[PDB]
Amino acid sequence: HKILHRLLQ
Amino acid sequence: KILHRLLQD
Amino acid sequence: LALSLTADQMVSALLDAEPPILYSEYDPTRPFSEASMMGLLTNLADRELVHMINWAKRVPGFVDLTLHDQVHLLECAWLEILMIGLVWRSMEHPGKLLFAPNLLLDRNQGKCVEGMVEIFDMLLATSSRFRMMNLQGEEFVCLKSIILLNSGVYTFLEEKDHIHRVLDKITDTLIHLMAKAGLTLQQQHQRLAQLLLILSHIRHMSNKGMEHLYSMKCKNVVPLSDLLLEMLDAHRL
Amino acid sequence: SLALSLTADQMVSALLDAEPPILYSEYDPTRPFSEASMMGLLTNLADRELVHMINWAKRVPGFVDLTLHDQVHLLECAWLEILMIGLVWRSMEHPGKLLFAPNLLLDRGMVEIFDMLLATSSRFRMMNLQGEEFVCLKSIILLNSGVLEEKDHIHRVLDKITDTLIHLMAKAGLTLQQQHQRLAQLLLILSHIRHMSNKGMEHLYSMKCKNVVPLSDLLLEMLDAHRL
Ligand SMILES: C=CCn1nc(-c2ccc(O)cc2O)c2cccc(C(F)(F)F)c21
Ligand SMILES: C=CCn1nc(-c2ccc(O)cc2O)c2cccc(C(F)(F)F)c21
Repeated sequence: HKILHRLLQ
Repeated sequence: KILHRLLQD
Repeated sequence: LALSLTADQMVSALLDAEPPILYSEYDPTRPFSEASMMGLLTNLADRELVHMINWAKRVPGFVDLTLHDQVHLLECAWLEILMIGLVWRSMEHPGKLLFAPNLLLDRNQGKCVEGMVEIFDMLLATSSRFRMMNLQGEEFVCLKSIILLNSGVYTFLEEKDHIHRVLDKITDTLIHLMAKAGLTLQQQHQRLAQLLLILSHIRHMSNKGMEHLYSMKCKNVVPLSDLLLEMLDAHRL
Repeated sequence: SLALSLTADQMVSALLDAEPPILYSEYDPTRPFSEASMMGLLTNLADRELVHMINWAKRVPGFVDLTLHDQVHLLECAWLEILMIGLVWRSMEHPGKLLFAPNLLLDRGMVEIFDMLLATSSRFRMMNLQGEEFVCLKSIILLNSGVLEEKDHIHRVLDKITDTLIHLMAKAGLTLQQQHQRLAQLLLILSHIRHMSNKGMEHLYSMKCKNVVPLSDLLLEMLDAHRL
């Protein structure tokens, strides 16, 4: 679940 | 329908 | 008529309508299994449903509806209704769910049933939320009535309008109770919103519970009564 | 902090300016009949809309005060609800039809869900939902999604949005009784939106298992959050 994390950054 | 009967009981 | 009841009269009608608290068929002579635990919850639900019908028939406005509309609303809302009752009963039992007086479980017991613990945890947290908000019995009965009239209302125009008029009367009643309790006007709308947003979480829990019940049925974990099979059928899994 | 200090009018201005664009689909146009060419179309659309959604959530007052973990959790929980409320809002003007995109106007096991979405659009049209109300509800969906000093922060922001809804109702000339009734009507629709998202998420998982329709890595990851 890292894509969303990257996009929020 | 069981519920239909129960509503009338 | 429901529309000519005062707020005080609506509250009195709903409080008097409350169903009884039933006991489970808990058998303390044997350990729990997944099957036996699920069995208790479905058996308890099945007995509670008969009493739910008697209750729904006493919710102002409900008897005005056709049998088909009554069936539809109960089919939609039954698990939500059971669950709001649970969370209510469980408020003064922090960390436990009071399914019945003889069936008061903590999350490690819920663990017995594969796939139930996420739901168990949501229910505990919802109970805690009501405790923190100091939910009153008069508010609780309004909310439970709202669930019954709202959950299935959109999936049905004149019948709908009547239902929406009754829902408006319950909103009025909630605000009345809040004003009576000394809340400022701003506090009244804020608490109304907080309570109604919890209903979205109760819907969520019911949907997750319904998917779990369907798994229990499809894996032959527990036999469901013909009533619960039909209740489950309506949710079309 | 700053979100707790905005006026109702400023809350509304902020949310209106944050609104994502309405995107186009790959619908070809007829000339191919549907299969899960349709699901292909909806999932492609959703994937492009998601990037705009993430950047919209950053502009919802209060959201960026949360931890990255909490920000992630809220979007993982809320994304389909948010897409759906957008759809329903766009479709208000098109009775019996769902305007997934300007070029993709579909009428009526997806039928049960279409029917629910159509019913919601019909409810919003009946109520004459306003764009200012719509943007408040969509932010509520984000912050309320589904189920603790930071819980207090979300609750304070939710109270401010409620205050903003009531402000809009008061502005529009509604009596206090009418304001409370309308607020309740709107918030009860969120229960139905939750319902539809739950149903939708099961269809998406089923689609994932079938492996016919292509699902983006982001969609796969969103879906995975709803299962564990
Ligand atoms: C903790 C489980 C949820 N649940 N609760 C109940 C339940 C039963 C009785 C009651 O008064 C309240 C309930 O939440 C329940 C009944 C049948 C099936 C289920 C389940 F969702 F797990 F499949 C039930
Ligand atoms: C009626 C379909 C629900 N839906 N809607 C959408 C959807 C897509 C884009 C948009 O702006 C709004 C939507 O509701 C969607 C996307 C992926 C999967 C699904 C599904 F749950 F049905 F299987 C979606």
